Amino acid sequence: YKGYIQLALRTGQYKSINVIEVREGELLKWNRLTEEIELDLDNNTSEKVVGYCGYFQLINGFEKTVYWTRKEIEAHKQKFSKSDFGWKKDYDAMAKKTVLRNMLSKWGILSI
Amino acid sequence: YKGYIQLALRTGQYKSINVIEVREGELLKWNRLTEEIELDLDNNTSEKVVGYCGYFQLINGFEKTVYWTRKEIEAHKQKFSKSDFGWKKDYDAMAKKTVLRNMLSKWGILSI
Amino acid sequence: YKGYIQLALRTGQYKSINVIEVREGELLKWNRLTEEIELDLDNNTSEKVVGYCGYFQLINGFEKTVYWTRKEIEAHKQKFSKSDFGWKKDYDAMAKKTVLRNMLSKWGILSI
Amino acid sequence: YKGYIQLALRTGQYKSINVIEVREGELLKWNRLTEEIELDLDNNTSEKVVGYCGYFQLINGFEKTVYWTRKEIEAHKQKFSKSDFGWKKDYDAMAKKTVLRNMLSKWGILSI
Amino acid sequence: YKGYIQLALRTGQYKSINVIEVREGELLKWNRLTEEIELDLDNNTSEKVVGYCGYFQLINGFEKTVYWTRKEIEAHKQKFSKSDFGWKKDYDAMAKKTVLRNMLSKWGILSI
Amino acid sequence: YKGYIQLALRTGQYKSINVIEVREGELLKWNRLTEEIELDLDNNTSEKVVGYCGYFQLINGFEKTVYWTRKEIEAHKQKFSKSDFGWKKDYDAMAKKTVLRNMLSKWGILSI
Amino acid sequence: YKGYIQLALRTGQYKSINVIEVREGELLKWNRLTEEIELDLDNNTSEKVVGYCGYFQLINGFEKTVYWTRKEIEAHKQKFSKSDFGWKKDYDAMAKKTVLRNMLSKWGILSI
Amino acid sequence: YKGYIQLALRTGQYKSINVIEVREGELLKWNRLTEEIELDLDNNTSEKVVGYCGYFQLINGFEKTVYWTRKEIEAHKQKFSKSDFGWKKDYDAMAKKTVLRNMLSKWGILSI
Repeated sequence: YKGYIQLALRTGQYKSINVIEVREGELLKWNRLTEEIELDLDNNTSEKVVGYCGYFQLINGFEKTVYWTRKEIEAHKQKFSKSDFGWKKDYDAMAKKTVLRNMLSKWGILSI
Repeated sequence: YKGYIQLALRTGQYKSINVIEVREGELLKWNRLTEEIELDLDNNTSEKVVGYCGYFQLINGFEKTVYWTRKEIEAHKQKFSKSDFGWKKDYDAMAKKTVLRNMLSKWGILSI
Repeated sequence: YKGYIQLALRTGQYKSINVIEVREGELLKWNRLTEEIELDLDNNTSEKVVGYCGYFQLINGFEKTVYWTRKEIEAHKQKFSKSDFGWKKDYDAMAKKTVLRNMLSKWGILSI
Repeated sequence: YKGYIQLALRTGQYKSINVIEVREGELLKWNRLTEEIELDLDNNTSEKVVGYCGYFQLINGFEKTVYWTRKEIEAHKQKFSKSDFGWKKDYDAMAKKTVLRNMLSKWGILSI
Repeated sequence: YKGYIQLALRTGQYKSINVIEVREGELLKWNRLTEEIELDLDNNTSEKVVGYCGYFQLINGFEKTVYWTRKEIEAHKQKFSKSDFGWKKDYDAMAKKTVLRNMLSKWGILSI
Repeated sequence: YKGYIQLALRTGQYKSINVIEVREGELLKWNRLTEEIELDLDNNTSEKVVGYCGYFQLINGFEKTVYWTRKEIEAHKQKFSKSDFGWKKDYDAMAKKTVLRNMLSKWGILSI
Repeated sequence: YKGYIQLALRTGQYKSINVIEVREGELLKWNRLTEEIELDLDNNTSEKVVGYCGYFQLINGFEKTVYWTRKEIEAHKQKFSKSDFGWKKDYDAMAKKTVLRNMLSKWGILSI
Repeated sequence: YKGYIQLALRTGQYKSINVIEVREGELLKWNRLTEEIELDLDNNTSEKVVGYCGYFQLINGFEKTVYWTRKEIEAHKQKFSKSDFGWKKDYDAMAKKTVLRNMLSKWGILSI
């Protein structure tokens, strides 16, 4: 993936990129059609995360939002992944790296 | 198709683009004349997709919606497609790429 | 025609445009004076198209409907068209492109 | 005339406009006082047109009907028109353009 | 007068308006008290007009009829009009415009 | 008075209204009790008017007739009117407007 | 009283109503039993009114006549009326309005 | 009683109805068998009424006369009436209303 981030930095036409995790009872409602999402901070009771989100905006004003839950990531690990040694040590880091690599791959522009 | 996406990004006058899949018992009703579509989320029982949809809106306020079902895609694969090795591995990805290439081709503006 | 679509997009005062085909036993009744048309979906028995229709609405609320049958298109191809190589490969695409070019030409506004 | 259509489109308070030709044995009866007209379709025997008609309705519900025959148009061409090169090539297009320009002129509202 | 027509259109509570000319041997009998008028079409021999008429009906069902002859118009031109350059070019158009302006003025409702 | 006519039009329950002038040797006999009046047209010799009349009929069949002569109008101008600049320019128009305002006032129904 | 006239108009079953004043030396003889009254016009010498009369006839043929003199009206003003500011300005209008209100009240039919 | 008058008006087959009071030294002679009554007007000296009378005639020519004196009305008030507050304010109005109600009741035809 580090090659993908290297190419993204060498491209030099992006403005901002961010990936975060949304924990139980944090957001209000998400739309899968118009990409409408709203979130309220410091109002929560649990300590277990429920999903992941990512926001990427370019210098020309174009923006993109992606949101995933546990069902898709478990389906992906059970049909594509073939390693399990790192899954016991941590649960989120490899999920984040997969999210980044896919979002950079199928939408992101690459330059050499 | 990646050339088409490259040209679309280099054009730099679009605002948002999205392509999704609509699964059984998700939308309410679709109009083929006025492009009127409404969808209700998290209310569904099955696990088999039934159609595909796409929404593309420009920076000037112009928007366009496209919706396809299985009949048109199977007709297209039986009259135009000549390869079948990838159809057994996955069923949706190539359908999505065909949808994108056609929608970019016959409506989308291109620049060099 | 692609120049006409390019000029239409560069104009930037339209709201929605659509062109479709009406197949046998689909619509109910059409008025050629008040442009009154009503259509009932998923109630049909045949597989042969009978006409073409187009709806174009602007951002100011103005709308326009056009509907053509096979008689006018065959008269047009027999008095104006001088090529026949593409007519055997497909039957509808060039009819649609002629409909678009005429409707953009004699009503549509153009800007440079 | 194209300037008149441009001003009409830039006005942005109209709803629908249409101009057609009525051919022999098509309509039933026309009233010149109350603007009462009724027409029956697909019941005709000849192939020679006999008159022209136009219907224009605004967004506020106001509507207007105009109907002309060959006598008025021949009187107009013999007292006002000074050119004849285009009359041999076609017979109806310039009659339609005169109908549009007059109806837009003496009733239609114009804005700058 | 065009200002009067502009105000009438901007009012937006009228239904139909018409002004015509009645030529010799066209109508049957007219009543100046109950506004009873009846006319028979395509039964006439002369080619010289004898009077003018106007019918104006609102959206609420109210209707009004006005009919004038040559005596009143010649009295009006000889006591009020002060120009004669346009009278030789045409005879009816200015009579019609005076009829419209008076009927809009003394009965018609105006809004700003 | 124009406000009175505006209110009358906005009321929307009237059927017909008319005000005319009766000139010397025109009517036959008038009744002030049963409102019986009969008039014969195109049989007259003089050119000086002698009285004014008005007929107003509603949509429910109710009708009303009013007839005035010069004595009442001269008494009214000498006891109520305080202006004389317009009396020399014309003699009938202000008499008609007074007739309309009084008849609308003391019988006519008003709505807001 | 205007409410009484409003209710009378909204009733919509009357045919004609009239109230007049009879001046000295105008009528011939009046009967208080059979309501027989006869009057001769344009034969009079004085200029002082002596009484008031009213005729009201329905659509079904029923008619009613009422006639009053100065004695009854002065008795009524001295036993019922409590205001005198308007009596000096005019003498007849309030007498007429009292006649109308009483005749509408004790005979007239009212509807809501 | 107003209900009785309402029903009488809704019946719509009457022609004339009248009720009056006969004062001392007014009539000549009355017959209780053949209903023969004759009265001479404007020949009287007193100012105290002595009786009441009523005449009612239909559209078919049928007529009826009723005449009452003070003896019958005082007998009726002393055997039937149970209220006395209104008798001091006026003496005749309630007598008239009783006459009307009885005459409408025992002879008059009623319809619903």
